[PDB]
Amino acid sequence: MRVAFSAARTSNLAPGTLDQPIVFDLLLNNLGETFDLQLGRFNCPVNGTYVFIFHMLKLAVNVPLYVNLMKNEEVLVSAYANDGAPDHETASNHAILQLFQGDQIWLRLHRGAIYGSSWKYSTFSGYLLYQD
Amino acid sequence: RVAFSAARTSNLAPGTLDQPIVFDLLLNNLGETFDLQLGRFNCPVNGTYVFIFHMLKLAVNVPLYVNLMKNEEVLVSAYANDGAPDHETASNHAILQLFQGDQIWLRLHRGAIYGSSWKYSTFSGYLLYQD
Amino acid sequence: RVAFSAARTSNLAPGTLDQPIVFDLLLNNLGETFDLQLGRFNCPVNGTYVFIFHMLKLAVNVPLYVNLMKNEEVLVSAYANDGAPDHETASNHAILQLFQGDQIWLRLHRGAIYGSSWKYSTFSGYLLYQDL
Ligand SMILES: [Ca+2]
Ligand SMILES: [Ca+2]
Repeated sequence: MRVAFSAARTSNLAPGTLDQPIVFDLLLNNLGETFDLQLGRFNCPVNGTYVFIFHMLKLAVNVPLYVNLMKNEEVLVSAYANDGAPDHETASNHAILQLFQGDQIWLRLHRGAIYGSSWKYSTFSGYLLYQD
Repeated sequence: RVAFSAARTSNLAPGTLDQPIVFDLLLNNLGETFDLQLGRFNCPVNGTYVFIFHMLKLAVNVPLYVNLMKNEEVLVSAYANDGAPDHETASNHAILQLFQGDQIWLRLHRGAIYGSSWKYSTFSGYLLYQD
Repeated sequence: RVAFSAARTSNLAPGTLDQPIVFDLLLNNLGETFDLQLGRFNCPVNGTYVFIFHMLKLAVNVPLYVNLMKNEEVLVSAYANDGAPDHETASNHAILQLFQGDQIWLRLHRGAIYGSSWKYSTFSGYLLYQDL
């Protein structure tokens, strides 16, 4: 197939509660129309091997940033960022995994808050490497 | 078939804002689309492309700001700073539909970049899907 | 078709400099390249390969230095340090032409790597273009 998305935050995301989905407000790309910006979720259209990458810039405040890459309800990989000045800092990670159709991939803001601007520091992408 | 991977092996500390990040070592250039002296990727065919970069800043108390550029537009950005002062890494990625002739490059908005033979500061891109 | 994704779920604080980063779980191993106990990717066919890694350091004031190695050579490197001390992330990537039999692996030059069930410390690679 052909599946690829790239989303960014152009405004701050500061959730009321812990463990909320990171939703996005700008698509850089949505080849295959698999990503929903308003839920921040990737909906796997076909069984195959997929790559995901994300970079999240934290607010310059004295709260650490914890981000999980989620597969449905499971933690796949996580990222951490914190600076005590306080300064902005970047939580990043990646994953390559076999998915089944209907699987949902998303970013969970476990703790902290994420910076957004037109310069788009905070990003989330994925694509299909191998079908099957 | 398109893929490049470039590295900085000596420091880049321009003095002024908004300079192009030029590279002095190619780890890869399948398709010969990257100009080292220019630090520019020249899109050879319409398609979906992936880019990734990691920039290590100098151990100085001036923040590092880097933009991934599409032609003259800022696409995604990265920030890094530590007040100790210590080295720190500005990184991001993007997946984009490009048209032939489009140019992708890194802009050093502010700050300075560390370069050595161990190659901390890198920039790569490749063709995901043709058309 | 080749792709692997590995993570560390327990800490790695070797003792000696320049030790191989070994992993304890594969998130994927399409093509059954890469062995867990050595932490090495065994190139199965001539071609172009992409590698990416994220290493979270222990919160100690010893800097983390990581090398991506091709056989016995340093390809690209990552650095992370925070003087608080706080956890921090060493990350990099590379795209390179390989020959079959070439070995790709991560070297812990200095420092220590954090591992937990949340998987902050990861290493993946996949085949971009096979050489026919
Ligand atoms: Ca950092
Ligand atoms: Ca810091």
